[PDB]
Amino acid sequence: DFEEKMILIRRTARMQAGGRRFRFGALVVVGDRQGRVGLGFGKAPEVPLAVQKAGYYARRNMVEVPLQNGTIPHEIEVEFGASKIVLKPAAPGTGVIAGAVPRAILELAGVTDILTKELGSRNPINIAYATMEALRQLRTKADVERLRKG
RNA sequence: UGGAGAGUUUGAUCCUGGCUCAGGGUGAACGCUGGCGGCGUGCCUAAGACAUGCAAGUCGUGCGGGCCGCGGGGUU
Ligand SMILES: [K+]
Ligand SMILES: [K+]
Ligand SMILES: [Mg+2]
Ligand SMILES: [Mg+2]
Ligand SMILES: [Mg+2]
Ligand SMILES: [Mg+2]
Ligand SMILES: [Mg+2]
Ligand SMILES: [Mg+2]
Ligand SMILES: [Mg+2]
Ligand SMILES: [Mg+2]
Ligand SMILES: [Mg+2]
Ligand SMILES: [Mg+2]
Ligand SMILES: [Mg+2]
Ligand SMILES: [Mg+2]
Ligand SMILES: [Mg+2]
Ligand SMILES: [Mg+2]
Ligand SMILES: [Mg+2]
Ligand SMILES: [Mg+2]
Ligand SMILES: [Mg+2]
Ligand SMILES: [Mg+2]
Ligand SMILES: [Mg+2]
Ligand SMILES: [Mg+2]
Repeated sequence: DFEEKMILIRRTARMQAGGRRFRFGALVVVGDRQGRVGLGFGKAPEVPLAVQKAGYYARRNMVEVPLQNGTIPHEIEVEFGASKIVLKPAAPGTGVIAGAVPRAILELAGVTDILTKELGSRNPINIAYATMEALRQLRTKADVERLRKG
């Protein structure tokens, strides 16, 4: 019912009297490939707990994507921190052309053909957040004419 | 009908930032190896120096001759 894929898993370290102590963080995307996505970043002393916590947080933070024949309705451009994401719709038969993070996020959203570009900072966390905000700032023609009813 | 990034400054982080890699290309060369054919291509350097052969001539339907040879005439 819900597909789950991890973006990256890292081990951070805090200093304490005696040495360094490690804590694992993990990004996880969840999607039904029908138009709903979810991104989560979980931290835990061990890797499996971090993955499970990231899955929970991802399922808690969902985004409804307005797919239009497997692609996006309009080109977007989002700056999250120093990381820029550029999305652009593509005709079918093109495929998803993106970095690892945006490819995973868009594939779990149900996108089949899209053109992307990462600019500025290539940080996977910030790129993921920028892609999520990009999918969140998507508007359909129905939404546009709904905002201009008056 | 068109756009993917990654490694690397830190104990860990974010940023700035350079370096490097994955791609495509060549009138290429070098190493190891090397079976066939078709089509292309082959002094990028000394516009340095060149043996040798060929590469620009052709018209007797423009004209008069030389040399070699033959035939027929004027003459017993
Ligand atoms: K901003
Ligand atoms: K690192
Ligand atoms: Mg929406
Ligand atoms: Mg900025
Ligand atoms: Mg940069
Ligand atoms: Mg177009
Ligand atoms: Mg068109
Ligand atoms: Mg860099
Ligand atoms: Mg320093
Ligand atoms: Mg170090
Ligand atoms: Mg420090
Ligand atoms: Mg190359
Ligand atoms: Mg190459
Ligand atoms: Mg040989
Ligand atoms: Mg050879
Ligand atoms: Mg040949
Ligand atoms: Mg030849
Ligand atoms: Mg030359
Ligand atoms: Mg050249
Ligand atoms: Mg004439
Ligand atoms: Mg003569
Ligand atoms: Mg005679």
